[PDB]
Amino acid sequence: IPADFVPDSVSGMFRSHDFSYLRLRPDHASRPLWISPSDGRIILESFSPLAEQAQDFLVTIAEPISRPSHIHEYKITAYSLYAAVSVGLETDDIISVLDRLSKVPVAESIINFIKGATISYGKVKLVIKHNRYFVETTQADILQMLLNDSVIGVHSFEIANESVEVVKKRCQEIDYPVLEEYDFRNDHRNPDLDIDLKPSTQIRPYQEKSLSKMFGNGRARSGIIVLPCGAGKTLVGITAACTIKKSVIVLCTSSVSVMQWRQQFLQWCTLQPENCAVFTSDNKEMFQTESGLVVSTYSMVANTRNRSHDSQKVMDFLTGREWGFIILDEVHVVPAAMFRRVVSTIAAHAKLGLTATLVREDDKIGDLNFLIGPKLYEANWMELSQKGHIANVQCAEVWCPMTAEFYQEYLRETARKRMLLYIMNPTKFQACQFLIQYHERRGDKIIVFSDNVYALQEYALKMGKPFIYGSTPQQERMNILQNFQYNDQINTIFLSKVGDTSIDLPEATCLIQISSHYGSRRQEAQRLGRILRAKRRNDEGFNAFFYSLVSKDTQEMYYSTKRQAFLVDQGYAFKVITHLHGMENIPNLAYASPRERRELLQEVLLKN
Amino acid sequence: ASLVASIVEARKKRTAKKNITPYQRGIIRSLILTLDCSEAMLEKDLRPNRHAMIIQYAIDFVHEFFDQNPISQMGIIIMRNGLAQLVSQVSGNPQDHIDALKSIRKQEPKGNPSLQNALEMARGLLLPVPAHCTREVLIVFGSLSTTDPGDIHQTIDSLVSEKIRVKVLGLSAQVAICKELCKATNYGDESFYKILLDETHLKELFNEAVTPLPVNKINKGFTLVKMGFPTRIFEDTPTFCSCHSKLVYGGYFCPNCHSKVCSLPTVCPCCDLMLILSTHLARSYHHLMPLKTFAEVPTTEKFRSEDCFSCQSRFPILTSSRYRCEDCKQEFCVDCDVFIHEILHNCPGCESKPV
Amino acid sequence: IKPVFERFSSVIITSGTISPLDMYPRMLNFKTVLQKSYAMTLAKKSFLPMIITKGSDQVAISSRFEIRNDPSIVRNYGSMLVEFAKITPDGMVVFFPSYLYMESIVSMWQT
Ligand SMILES: [Mg+2]
Ligand SMILES: [Zn+2]
Ligand SMILES: [Zn+2]
Ligand SMILES: [Zn+2]
Ligand SMILES: [Zn+2]
Repeated sequence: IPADFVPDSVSGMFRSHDFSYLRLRPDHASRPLWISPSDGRIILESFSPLAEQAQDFLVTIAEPISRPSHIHEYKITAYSLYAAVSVGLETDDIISVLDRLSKVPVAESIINFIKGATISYGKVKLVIKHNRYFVETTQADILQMLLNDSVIGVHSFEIANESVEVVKKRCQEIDYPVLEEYDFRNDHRNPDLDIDLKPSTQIRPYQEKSLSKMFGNGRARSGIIVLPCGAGKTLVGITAACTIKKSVIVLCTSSVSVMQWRQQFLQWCTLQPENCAVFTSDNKEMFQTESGLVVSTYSMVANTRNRSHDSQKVMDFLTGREWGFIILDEVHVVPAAMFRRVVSTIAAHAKLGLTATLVREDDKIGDLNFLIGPKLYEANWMELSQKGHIANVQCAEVWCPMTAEFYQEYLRETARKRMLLYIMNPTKFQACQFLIQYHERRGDKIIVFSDNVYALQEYALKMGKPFIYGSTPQQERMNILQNFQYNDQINTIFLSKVGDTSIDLPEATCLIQISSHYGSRRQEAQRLGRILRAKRRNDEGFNAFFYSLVSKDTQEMYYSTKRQAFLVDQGYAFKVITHLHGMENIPNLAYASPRERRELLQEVLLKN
Repeated sequence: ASLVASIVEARKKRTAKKNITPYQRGIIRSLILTLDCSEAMLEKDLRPNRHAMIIQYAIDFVHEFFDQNPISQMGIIIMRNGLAQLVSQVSGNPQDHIDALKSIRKQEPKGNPSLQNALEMARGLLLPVPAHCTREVLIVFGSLSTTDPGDIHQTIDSLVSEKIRVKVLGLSAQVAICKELCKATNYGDESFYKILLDETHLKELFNEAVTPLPVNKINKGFTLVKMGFPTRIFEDTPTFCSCHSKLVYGGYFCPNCHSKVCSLPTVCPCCDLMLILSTHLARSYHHLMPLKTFAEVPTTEKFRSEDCFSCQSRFPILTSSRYRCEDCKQEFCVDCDVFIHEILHNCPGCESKPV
Repeated sequence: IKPVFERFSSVIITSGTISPLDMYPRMLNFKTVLQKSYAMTLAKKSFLPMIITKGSDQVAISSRFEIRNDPSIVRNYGSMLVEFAKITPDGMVVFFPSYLYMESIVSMWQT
C-alpha cells in the first residue's frame, strides 16, 4: 500500500480488495497493467498500448486466471517465474519491465516474491553417460549442500533412476531446480541420427516461438509445451527431433495413437520405416540400426502381468539404448503410479511434454516439474481461435425438462442405478431425434457421446445407426468408422470414452452429448477439442455446434456446470437452452406415447 | 503527425477537383442497370456476400437516382444461368423496380454471365427511346470471363452506332474486354471501367454513378421539347384513373386532354405528353449552376475574421481552417463548406452581397 | 565468333537478360570496351515477383525428375494452378522444364 489507506465505508466487503490506495500514474492511458497484491492477481487491458509486447512476457512470468475479450486476469506465480528464469529471464528485469509498463506502483510483496523466485540457473545440472544419470554440477558448492541433504546417497556423481525423480522433487522443494539442456551437438556418446528437416515442413509462428523458447541456447530445454487441439504438436516434435538428430523415443497413450504418430513421423521427417520399429501385440520388431526409433504405448512398458519374452527382449533393448530425447504425448496420464516409471526405465536426455489440457483432478500435473520440467510454451486459446488455428464453436447447452415418468422411479432408485435411470429419459430421446433430424437437415455430421454402453447402444438402435464404445473391438470400430466417414447409410454415430480423446475425427462439426462423466472436466474438454480441430475452422461464417442433453431436476445441472466451467473460463461459453426448437414439428418421436415411456421405463427397470 | 498526412491527402484529393467546368450535362436520362446473379456473387468474401450488398446498394441507387433525376425511366435486367432475364421495364415509378428487386432478394444468384446476350437485349429495350433521352447503361460484374454465344465486337459497333454509352463497375479486378468496351464506347476515355477496393469505395462509386454525365459537342442534339404542367384536383368523389383504372379521391388533371392520372412526373396516357412540376426541372439546377470550391486561407497571413461567417462559430487554431468563397470574399468553417458544397446549393455570403 | 570479331570492329553485344556481364567474355574469348547495366528508374512498383518455396500446406515443391511422379507435389501444383486460374483475369502461361514432364503430369491431372 503506497498510501495511508483509511478504510472506506464501501470497502467492508473489500477485505483488502479496495485497490484505490495506489497512486495511479498519469500514464494509465498507455500502460496496460494493474497489480492485485491481495492475491497476486494481475488485471490487464485489451485496449491500451504495450499489451502486444507485454502479452508474451506476462505468459512467461505469470499465469492467466481468466482471459475474456476485454480484460485478462493474470497472476504471477513462482512456477511461472521459474519458467521465466528457465527460459532465461531474471527478477530485476521483470521488476523493471513491470514498472515500465505498469499503471500502478509495484507492490512490495510482488517485488519480494519475484526476488525469492530466482533460481540457481546453471548451478545444478545432470547428464547421462552410458545410461548413467550423472549429476554434473558446476561447483562443489552444489555438492556440499546436496550431500548436506539427507536424501542423497565439473564434478559428476550417480543418482539412481528411481531416486532421480525423488531428488528432483526434493531439489525443487529446496528450490535448487535442475535444468536439463542437452548438448546433443557436443555430446556424441549417444548415436547421432541422420534425420533432416525436409523443406516440405514449414513451421507456424507460435510453434517457432515454442521451439525457440526451448532452443534459445541451441540446447534442448526439457519441460512441458501446452498447445491446443490440432495445433501441430506432432510437427513441433518432428522439428525438435530433426534439429536434435539423436535417438528419440515418443510414447502416447493409445495404440491407435502409436499407429498415427508412426505414420506422421515417417511422413514429415526423413527417418526411415526401417529405423522405426513399432512395438505392440501386433508386432514386436526391433530396428538393428545404430540410430532410429521404437514406438509403443505406455502399456507395453508398464505391464508385467501378461508379458511375452519378445516383449521382454524389446524392453531390454530400449533399456539398453541411451536415448537423447523423449516426448510423452498426452502427458496427463503418465504421472499415474503405474505410468511414472519413465525415468526409472528409459534412459533419455531431453524430456518434453506435449498435451492439450494441463489440468486434472489431483495435483499430479505439477509433478511434471520434477518429471519432465515446467511449461516451456503455451499458445493462447482464443488467440488461436480468432487466428483460425483452432475452431470457433456455438455451443448450445440443452436443459432437457425432466419427465415425471422417469423421475418417479429416479427419486426412489438406489444411487448406483439412478444415473442410468435419469440418462434414459424419453423426452431426451425425443429431443435427440429432432436434433439429429435438424442437423442432417442442415447437413452436419453428428457424433453422440454417452458414458454408458447400454445407453449408447439403446440410442444407437433407436436411431438405426451403429455404436462405438470401449468394449467394441478395434476391427469393428474401424469398420463402423469408415462406414460413417464414407458410407452415406451411416450418417451419424454414437461414440464414447474412446472417442472423447486421442483420436483424429474432425469431420463432425455437430456434437450432441447425451451423457458424460460425473465430474471429470478433462473428458468434456477433450470432447470439445475433438471438434476444435475441425477442418472448416478457417472459413467465413463458421461456428461449430456443441450440444449437451442434460436432465433437469437433478444434480446433473451442477455436474455439467462443474464440467463446463473450465471451458467457460477458457472462453467457450455454455448458453442456456431449455425450450428447444421443433419439438412437435417432428412427426415421430422416440418413446412419445406414455405407453412407450412406461415400456422404456420397465425395460431399463430390467437392469436398474 | 496525422495532420500533415491529412493535409497532403487533401492536396492530392483537391488536385483532381481543381478543374470545375460548366459542361452541358444530360438531364433527359435513360439509365439501365443490369445485374448478374451468378456463382461469383455467392462468395461471402465481403460481408455478408456480394449479392446482398449489391442488392442493398441497388436499392440506394434507385432511391438516389429517382430523387436527383426524376426525369428518367429505369429498367433492370438480371443475368442468371447463361440467360439475361428482364425483371424491370423502364418506368417512372421507382416502386415497381423496388418490388422487383425485393423479388430478386429472396431468389438465389447462380450461373454464368453473358454480356453479349445482356447488352443485346439491353439494346433492344433501349431501341424505342426518343432522341433527347441519353441512353446509358451501368453494368456490375464479378466474373473474370464471359461465356457468350457469338461475337461481342459487332455488338460493340452497333452500340457505338446507336449512341449508347456504358460504365462498368467490376468487382475483382480489370477485365481487358470490359476495358475495351469502356474505351471504345466512351470516345477513348478510361474513366468508366472502375474497380472498387472495399465496400465503402463501392458506396462512393455508386454515389458517383448517381450524378448526370456531361455530353459531347460533336454529339449535338440541341432542340426543344414539348411540355405541360398539369393541375391537381382534390375531389369529394372517388374517380376512376386512366392509368390503373380504379377509383381515386384526388389526382392531377391533364392540361391537354383533361384526363386524370395518379402519379408525377409522368407522361400522359391519353394525350401522351409529359407532365411535371417546376420543382422537378429546377431540381438539377445545381448541376446547371455549379459551385466554386472554397479556399483555406494560410495560417501565416493576416485574417479577415477569426470566426465562421456562416455557421457563426470560432475558427479553431497550427493551420487555418477558413474556407473562403472568392465569389463572396468570405471565409467559412469546414462544416459549412461541406454543407454548402453538398447539401445546400447557394452561397449565403453571395446572397447577402449585392451584385 | 572469330570471323565476326576479326572481320568487324563496330560490333554491339547487348540484351535485356544478360547477367553477369563478365561471364560471356569468360566463356568466349573476346573483350569489350565497357561493361555496365541499367537500373529500373521506376516511379511505382509495376512487377511483383514471388518465390513459392512451399505449397498451401507449407510443403515445398521442386521439378526434380526423380521426385517428378510425387502425388503430393502434383496436389500442390494443381492447387495453385487452380487458384491462379480462378484469380487470373485475362491470360496466364505455364512453363514446365520438359515436355515429358508435362505429358506425365497433365495426363494424371486429367485422371
Ligand atoms: Mg467411444
Ligand atoms: Zn391510376
Ligand atoms: Zn392528356
Ligand atoms: Zn461554419
Ligand atoms: Zn460566396
